[PDB]
Amino acid sequence: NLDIIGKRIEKIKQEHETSWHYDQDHPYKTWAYHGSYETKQTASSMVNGVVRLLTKPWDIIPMVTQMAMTKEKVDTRTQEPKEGTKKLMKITAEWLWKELGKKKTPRMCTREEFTRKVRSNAALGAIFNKWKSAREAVEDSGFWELVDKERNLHLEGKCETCVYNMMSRAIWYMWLGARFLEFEALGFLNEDHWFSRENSLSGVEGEGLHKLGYILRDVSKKEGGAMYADDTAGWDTRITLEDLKNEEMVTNHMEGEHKKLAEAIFKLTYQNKVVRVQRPTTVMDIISRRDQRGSGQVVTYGLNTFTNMEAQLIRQMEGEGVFKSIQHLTVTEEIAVKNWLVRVGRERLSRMAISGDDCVVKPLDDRFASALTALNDMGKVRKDIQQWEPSRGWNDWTQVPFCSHHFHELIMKDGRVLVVPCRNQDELIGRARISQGAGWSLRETACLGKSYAQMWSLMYFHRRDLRLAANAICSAVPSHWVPTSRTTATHEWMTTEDMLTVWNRVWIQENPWMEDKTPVESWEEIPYLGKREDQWCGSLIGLTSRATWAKNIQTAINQVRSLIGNEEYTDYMPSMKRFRR
Ligand SMILES: CC(=O)NCC1(O)CCCC1
Ligand SMILES: [Zn+2]
Ligand SMILES: [Zn+2]
Repeated sequence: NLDIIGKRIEKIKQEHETSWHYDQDHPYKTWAYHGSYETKQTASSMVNGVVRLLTKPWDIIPMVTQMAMTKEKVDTRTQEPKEGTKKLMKITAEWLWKELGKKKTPRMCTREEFTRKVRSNAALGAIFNKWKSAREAVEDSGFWELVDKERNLHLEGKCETCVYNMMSRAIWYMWLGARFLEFEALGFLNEDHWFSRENSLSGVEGEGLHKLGYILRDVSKKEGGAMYADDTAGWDTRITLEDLKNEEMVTNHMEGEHKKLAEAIFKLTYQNKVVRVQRPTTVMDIISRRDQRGSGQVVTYGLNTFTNMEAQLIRQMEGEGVFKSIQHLTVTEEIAVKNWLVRVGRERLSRMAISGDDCVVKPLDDRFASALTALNDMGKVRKDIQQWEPSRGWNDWTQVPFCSHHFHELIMKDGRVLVVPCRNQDELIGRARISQGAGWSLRETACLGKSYAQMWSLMYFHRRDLRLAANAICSAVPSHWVPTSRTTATHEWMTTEDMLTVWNRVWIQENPWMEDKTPVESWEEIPYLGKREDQWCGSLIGLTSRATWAKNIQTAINQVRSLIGNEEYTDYMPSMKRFRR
C-alpha cells in the first residue's frame, strides 16, 4: 500500500501545492481516494469524405450512419478466489511460463527499437507536457535523463513518475518515458512473438485475419464436443491481484538488470496503480488500487492472452473431472492436475484459439459447458448468461465468432479452398467512413481510404459491394499515393504494389493450407460468396439504390478525382467482369 505509492502522490501534491484539497463528495468506494487539484479540458470521430462519397447507398443505412456519431464497472471489486482455485491458477501459470519459455529467451527491448516504433507511427498511447508529439521527445538526450532517472529509481525499488491518466473500455495513458520502461521490460512478449501459434499452441499473435479461419478449421478437425466461445463481462475489470502475481512469474525466467526492471513494473505499476482522473464536478482526482488491468495496449494483449489460456485450461480440467472441489485442493488432486498438464496440456492448448480476452475452445466433450465453478471463482464471469446456466456451444466452425469475425469455406473455380474472414458489411463500411483525428489534409484522408480499400481487396474480396467499392476508391486516389494508418494484425495491404500480386503472395504463395501454388492471373479467377450468403452478411446486392450506384460508379469516381485535382489516376473497374466493357 501507501509506502510504494506515497512518493508518486507527494510529487503530484507539490506540482499543484497551490490547489490540494481532500474533498468529501468523492464517488470512489473501490478506488482509494487521496485528493484533487484543478484542470479544464475534454476526442470525437470525424468522417472520411473520400470513402463516404464512394459509398452513397450506405448514407441511409442507420447501422452505418450511427457509428459516426458520439466507468460503473471499473468501480467493481472481484472477491479473492477460494484456496483450491489460487492453487490451480498458481500451478497452471508455473507450467505455462515454462512451456512458453522452452524456445524463447526473455530479453530487454532497446531505446533504438522504441525510437523506430514511434517514428513509423505505431500507437503506444502516451500524453503530449515538456515536448509536442511522440516523435519530439525521442530525438533529445534530456528526455532519456528523465527516463535514466526513473530507471535507477526502479532498480532502487521506488517509483516517481509512473502515473496512469484515465480518459466496455476507458484507456489508461502514461507519459512516454513510463511507456518506454514498460516496453524495455515486457516488450519481448510481443516483439519476439511469445503468443505465436508455433510457440504457445493456443495463441494467434501475428497470424493475420487471413489465417484465423484456417486455424479454427484445424481445431474443428480434432475429435471432441461443440466449439465454445464465451465472452467474459468487462475482462480488464476482472483481473485479480492473484492474476497479476501469476503473470509476474515470467520474471522467474529472467536475470540481471532485466529481472529487477520487470519485477519493478509488476510490483510498482501493475500491483500498485496510481491514476489521475478528470471529474467534471473539472478537477483531477488521485486514486489508487491494487488490482484490475492497467498496462499498455500491447503488453495487456500478451498478459490477457496468458491469463485467458490459463483459465480455459483450468475450465477444461474441471470439465474432464481432474479436480472435484475448488474450496481447497487435495494433495492427490495436485498430482492429478500436475500429471494432466504434463501428459495432455500441450494437446489441450492446441484445442483453443486465444486472442487476449477472446477465445474459442473445442473441449474433449460437452461436460465443459457446465464446468463453471473455477471460471466464476477466478472472476472471469461470462457475458449475457446467468452465472450458473450452461454455456451453449456451436456445431460448425463457420458459425463460431472470433476477433469480431466469422469464417466462410469458399471453393475456387479451380477446386482449391480459401477460408475467408467476414462480418456484417454495415460494420466494415461504417469503420472505413471514420478518420480518428484533427487536421487531416484531403491527401491524408484520401490515403487512409486507400488503406481500407486495399484491406477490403485482400480480406473481404468475396463480398461484391466491398470489391466494387475498393476498385472505386483505388481508381479515385492517385495510383502512386501511399496508404496511411494512425494506430497500425499482419497489414500486407500497407504497400503501393499491385494488389493481385499481394493476393497471390498471401492466399497462394505464403498460405500453408494450399498445396498447389499456381498463381491466379486476374481478379475474375477469385470467387465470391453465394449471392444469398452475401445478402445474409449485409450486402445491398438486389436493391435499387445499389444497382444505380454500381451502374453509375465512374461518375462518383470522377467527383472525387475533381475535388483532389489533376494527378495521375488508374481505372481499376475493368478488373471486374461487368465493367470490363
Ligand atoms: C452464443 C452461444 O452459442 N453461446 C454463448 C453463451 O454460452 C450462451 C449465452 C451467452 C454465453
Ligand atoms: Zn516509475
Ligand atoms: Zn459472412
